Amino acid sequence: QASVSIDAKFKAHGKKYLGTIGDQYTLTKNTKNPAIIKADFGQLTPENSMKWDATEPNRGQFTFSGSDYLVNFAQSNGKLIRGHTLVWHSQLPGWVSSITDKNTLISVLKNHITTVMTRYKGKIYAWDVLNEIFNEDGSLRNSVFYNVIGEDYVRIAFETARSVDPNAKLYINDYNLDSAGYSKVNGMVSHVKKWLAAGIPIDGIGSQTHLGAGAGSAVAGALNALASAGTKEIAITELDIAGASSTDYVNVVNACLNQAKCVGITVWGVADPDSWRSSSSPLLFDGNYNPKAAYNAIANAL
Ligand SMILES: O[C@@H]1[C@@H](O)[C@H](O[C@@H]2CO[C@@H](O[C@@H]3CO[C@@H](O)[C@H](O)[C@H]3O)[C@H](O)[C@H]2O)OC[C@H]1O
Ligand SMILES: O[C@@H]1[C@@H](O)[C@@H](O)OC[C@H]1O
Repeated sequence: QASVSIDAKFKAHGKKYLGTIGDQYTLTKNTKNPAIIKADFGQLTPENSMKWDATEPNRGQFTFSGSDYLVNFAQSNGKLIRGHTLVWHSQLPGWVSSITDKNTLISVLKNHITTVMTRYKGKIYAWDVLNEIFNEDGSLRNSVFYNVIGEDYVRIAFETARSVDPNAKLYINDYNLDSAGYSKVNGMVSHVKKWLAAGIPIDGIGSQTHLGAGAGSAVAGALNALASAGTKEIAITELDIAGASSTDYVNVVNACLNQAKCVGITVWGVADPDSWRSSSSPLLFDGNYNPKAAYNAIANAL
């Protein structure tokens, strides 16, 4: 744990949280990881326990041991929770992707959203209702949901989520929304404008922000462009930067800090060894679970 909590410092500026991710293994692999999370971050996103493959491995049969643990840990430690993720084409059981009947798929989709959301009803700050539904060019990704149900799945997902748990912020999450002008950013903005105008309950847009070195500076304008979609809020949801330079990190923190709609930042991991992009040492704590320069830089920028 670092003495100065960047979550405390971020919140000091009116932001909701500066969090990270977790699950059983990392929360218990050593003493430092859970200690870091408790002392320096104020929110948690399950790294894998709430995905479709881990919650409903078989049709109508749910497995919540993993998710229960992550939720219980966060609730027990005053950490906000972002559920992740209800509808995605990746980490999706073959039983789902094989459905060819529209109504059957809609029934399955609704039951999955309803069961998963109902279980943690009132404990989730935000839910990534839909994840990565766009092609890089801004067009809708032809996933089973899109192919079988069509664009109406977007409405179905959000409306269902909205009624099941009216207390959670409903988000659409995606990566590569890292620079204003980018095709995917334009596709996200235009589609959401249309969906909001249609009455689809989309409270926020989540920008993953999985960056390469030097891409930090463009994030500010990206956030500015996303803000034009007209959602209640937006957030940096899965932050990591190859090289983990202080400049890149401070640029990203400032990008959110200086944008009114950005409610928070979630770094995709605590320490490098546990990073899904570990070879690039993209996180704020090193292999010894000690703060890196970027962590301190961030604290000093706030
Ligand atoms: O079951 C195993 C998985 O748990 C593990 O891979 C995870 C894949 O997702 C990673 O998180 C995603 C990062 O990419 C973004 O596009 C998504 O929004 C995130 O959900 C997570 O970090 C990995 O651990 O290994 C593969 C399976 O065997
Ligand atoms: O933002 C991540 C990035 O690495 C993308 O290219 O591949 C998976 C994403 O989640």
